[PDB]
Amino acid sequence: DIQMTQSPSTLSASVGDRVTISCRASQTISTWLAWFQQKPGKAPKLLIYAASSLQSGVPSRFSGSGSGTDFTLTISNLQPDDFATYYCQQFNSYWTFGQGTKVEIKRTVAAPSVFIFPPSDEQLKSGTASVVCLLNNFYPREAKVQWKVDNALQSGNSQESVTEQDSKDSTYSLSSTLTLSKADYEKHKVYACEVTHQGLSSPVTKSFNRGE
Amino acid sequence: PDPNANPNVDPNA
Amino acid sequence: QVQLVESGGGVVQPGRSLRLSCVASGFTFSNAGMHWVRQTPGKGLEWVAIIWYDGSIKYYGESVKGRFTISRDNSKNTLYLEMSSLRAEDTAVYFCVRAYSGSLYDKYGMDVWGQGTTVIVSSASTKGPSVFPLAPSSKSTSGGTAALGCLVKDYFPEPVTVSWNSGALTSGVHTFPAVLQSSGLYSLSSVVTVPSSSLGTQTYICNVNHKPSNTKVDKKVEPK
Repeated sequence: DIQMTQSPSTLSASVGDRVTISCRASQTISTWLAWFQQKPGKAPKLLIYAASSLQSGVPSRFSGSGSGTDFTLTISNLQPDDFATYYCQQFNSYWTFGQGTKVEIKRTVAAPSVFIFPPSDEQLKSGTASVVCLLNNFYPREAKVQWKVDNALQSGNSQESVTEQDSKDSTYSLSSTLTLSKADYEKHKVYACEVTHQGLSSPVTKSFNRGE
Repeated sequence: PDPNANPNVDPNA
Repeated sequence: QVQLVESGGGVVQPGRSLRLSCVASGFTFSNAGMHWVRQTPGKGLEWVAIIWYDGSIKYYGESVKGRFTISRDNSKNTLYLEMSSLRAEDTAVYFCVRAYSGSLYDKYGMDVWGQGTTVIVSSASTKGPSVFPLAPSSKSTSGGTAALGCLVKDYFPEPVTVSWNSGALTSGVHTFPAVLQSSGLYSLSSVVTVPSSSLGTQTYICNVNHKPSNTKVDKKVEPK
């Protein structure tokens, strides 16, 4: 019933770096803090218990410090296996967790390649129109995608999905999907997605005219 | 009662 | 090594009940306190319940108190979670977790986690996907690299699996995590980039499998 505030939510690092993750408890918890590592689709793994005790089989480059309300996990000489999400947990009063810190791989900035896909004739016959915008192989993860319909900005009719960081080239890809009824789709001419990203000198717009 | 007390066998059992 | 294996997850409607099981090996289960903890992408990790080694003491998270029951059968090395009055908040991956086993400290957390079992609280009916081709306009392509894909729309429950050319095409493939649309049905896309010069010599087919509905769809993606 103790609130655990973990920071930062994400950090970028290279092999060899020293990484620190903090965790602040809303009331004092002595040394009753644990740190867990978790990878996508897998179970959490205990790294550090009772704030500073390295558990058996866990590499010595992990260490923990702190007492009272302020705690830190340090990862020295960061290795390829260490890219993962980390959670703190207090076990003073029931059991509550921090929000997690994702440690991802730093690489050079890469602008997205942007593609736009009109709805298929098959889908239109069924009464719906999905328009898909693809941002392929970019870094860092932060991107802005805005839909325009006849040059008017869209809101609330798009959903985004993002891949995990690629194991080989350390990039992300992202989709944004705009869903309209067939009737509303046929009311307008120009469909566009505008992409803002650090690797682009200025925002890039990909578009098509319905029926072209 | 303490929910965070030892929930395992008594280690001195 | 300690091993915890959960089962019993699946799709269940709001207001209904469900029992999860966790089978333990590699340690003396009858001597260990045990927990359930659940995970969601949006809320993170949330403790659910604890039970003493001999079943005599139990505690629950505030929001499941009066709806969930933790129990165990030491003669079978099995932990249970009976869930009732299920709500949307209860959709999660549910993990079995052993209480910390050592005795150097007088306050106790947890050490080893199972693999998890997924509980989906939903009123949706099982449904196979509609599969639609993703082809950009042929009039505006540029740059020597072509993107194509398949939109896998309106299926329930997860998962779908997607391959390209029966697995012969793996490089450059991105199959996105599904999104839960407003309807309660899932949707995803799978895309791939290929040489623009290959669209006239290489057929591209996405193979979409949805085991819950016993549906397989092969969709040829044609240059537009």
